[PDB]
Amino acid sequence: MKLSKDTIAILKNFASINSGILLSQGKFIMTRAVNGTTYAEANISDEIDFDVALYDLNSFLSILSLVSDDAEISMHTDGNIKIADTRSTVYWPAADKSTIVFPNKPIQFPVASVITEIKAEDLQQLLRVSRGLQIDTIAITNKDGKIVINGYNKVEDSGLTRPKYSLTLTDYDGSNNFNFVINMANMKIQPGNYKVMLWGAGDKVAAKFESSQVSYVIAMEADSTHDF
Amino acid sequence: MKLSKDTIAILKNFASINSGILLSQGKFIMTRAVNGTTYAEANISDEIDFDVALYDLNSFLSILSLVSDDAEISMHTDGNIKIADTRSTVYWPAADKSTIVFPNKPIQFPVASVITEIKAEDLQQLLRVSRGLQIDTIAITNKDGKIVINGYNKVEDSGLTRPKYSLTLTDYDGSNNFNFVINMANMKIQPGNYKVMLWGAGDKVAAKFESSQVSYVIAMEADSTHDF
Amino acid sequence: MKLSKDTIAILKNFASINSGILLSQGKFIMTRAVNGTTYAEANISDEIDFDVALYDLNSFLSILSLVSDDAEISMHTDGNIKIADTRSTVYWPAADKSTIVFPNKPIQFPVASVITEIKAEDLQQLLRVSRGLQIDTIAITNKDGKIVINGYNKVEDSGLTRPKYSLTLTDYDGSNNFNFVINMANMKIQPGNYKVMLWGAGDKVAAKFESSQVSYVIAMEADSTHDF
Amino acid sequence: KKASLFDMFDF
Repeated sequence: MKLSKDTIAILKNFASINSGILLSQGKFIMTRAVNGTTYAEANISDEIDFDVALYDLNSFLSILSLVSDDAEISMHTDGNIKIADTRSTVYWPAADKSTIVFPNKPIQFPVASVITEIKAEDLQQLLRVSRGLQIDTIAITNKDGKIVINGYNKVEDSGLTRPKYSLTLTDYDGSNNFNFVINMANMKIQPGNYKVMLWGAGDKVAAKFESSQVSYVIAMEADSTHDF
Repeated sequence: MKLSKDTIAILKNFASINSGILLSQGKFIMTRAVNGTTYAEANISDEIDFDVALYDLNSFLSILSLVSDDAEISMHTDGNIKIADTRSTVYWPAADKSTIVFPNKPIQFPVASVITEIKAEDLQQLLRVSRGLQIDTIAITNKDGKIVINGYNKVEDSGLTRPKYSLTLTDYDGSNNFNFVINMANMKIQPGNYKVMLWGAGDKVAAKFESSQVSYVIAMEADSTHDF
Repeated sequence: MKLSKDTIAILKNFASINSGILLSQGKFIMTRAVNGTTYAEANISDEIDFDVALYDLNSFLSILSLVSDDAEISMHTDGNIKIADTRSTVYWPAADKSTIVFPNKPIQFPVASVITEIKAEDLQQLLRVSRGLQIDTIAITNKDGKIVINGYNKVEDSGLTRPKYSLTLTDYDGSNNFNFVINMANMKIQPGNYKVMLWGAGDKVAAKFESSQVSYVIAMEADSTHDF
Repeated sequence: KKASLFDMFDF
């Protein structure tokens, strides 16, 4: 097989949610954090022609920039990975599935309770500015016919009543009410415009960010409140 | 209120002279070093429309780079600062004057003893080299009808006698003899071309660096010597 | 004396093999690592007009970047180094030979047992990779009429039996057999195309890398084997 | 075992 920059890019994001990953034959990839708060799945143009599990995904991708762009990746005679180059050969360890955490099946996000969106430029600012204002958690709530995000520093505002940052998303008229809390540490979303789908069902609250390239499913904190 | 790239730049500089600062309604900003070592002032093109004190002037300035370039800065209803645009809003703490040190009035440099100048290019090398030569104490002096600056490492050279660096300045067609010693630690001057005015009267010695943008007033060390 | 970018480059390399160095009148420079594994020498365009020893070669070269390109370097009245710039002067300490390590005479490499070559691009890939795959040792050898380089991690694979990288060089028209082991830590070669000369005589094994600019002589590990 | 040029050369 081969892996274009695009593919490599997403896997590099994936590498930040989970240091390892299991590649399965197909043109679909997925990964999930070790604590299970974040899941990501994407359809790549490149076709995977063999099943292999990688322990250090980020270090592996790096090794690729040191070789040909068309370089051929395959399963070697000894069971490891062989990266065939013009005048050279690079080998990489195929990991034993037990040393990594991966999904057995992809996630089926239930139908959206509420649907909103965030543009590549607002997400960027929200991430840059959060690190600045000591923000570690956020709340997506309805307010004045709109869906807004409030940044909070749970450290000193564990009740989340003193927002340090506020971003207005989309208009809203629905008859429901809600304050969905998301742990900022789980927001490992690569840049871009995402369709946000929030879902509540009793004590079960989950968020899904979708773009034309990737999709992330994220579990929301218990502080969450909704009348769905 | 809105602060331009140039004004923010000056304030970032003042931030190094003092972490905090008191902003006063006008187009004039000034700061003092907590320990009266260095004093700076400048006139900006942006108009400050409300008096406010900042405890961490530097962090505030970073926060501004994450927002829209026009975003308005205002006094919020709780006594704190509010930075907003059509989409998001950033809040920042307004400081209580007793938590920061600031000048109550600006310094006046009525008389001088000697007047020279240093070009932007030369100043930059003086600092870069001072950084690489561990020079902590420069000394400005007349020499063969010329004003020169000798950089010294006071620690390894108690009496400032073995210069590590040396820069030539304007011609000195004068009588008097002088060796004004400045602590490099107080030269937190931003790049640019400065007009240098050195003043001596008894044990009182002070220097004033002025550019078209800013103006600093520094206290010179007791090691200085002059016959003015 | 003057030092051009080219000369400053080769010296900066030499700085990584030995922090210090001893410049001797002429247009020839050389050095050797303190651990006595690597030897470097090169012919330069600039003529060295005075003998001096540097304790910190790398820091000196960085200070050169802070002054004019035609800056004159010379011995100062106090014995130290004087770097004459346009309007300024920089001084640098002249080291005491006893505080650095240096070669008394250059190395006379013997006629090579085997001769091959490695192109700039392959050399670069070899180095880049090695750091990624943690290749601490490489072994140059003859396989099916060709010279190839096999990279291992001696810590885990003491027998250099399991290769992580493999680069094919030139054809081998000889009829001997050899496995020359070089510790990657000693491969502090600057980029370029090099003529490779491997030599074997009993326990004595050494490699010589030679480009149109510089030449390196490296002692090879005891693991080596050859029938020369 | 220490790879060392001083085991082959005079410098």
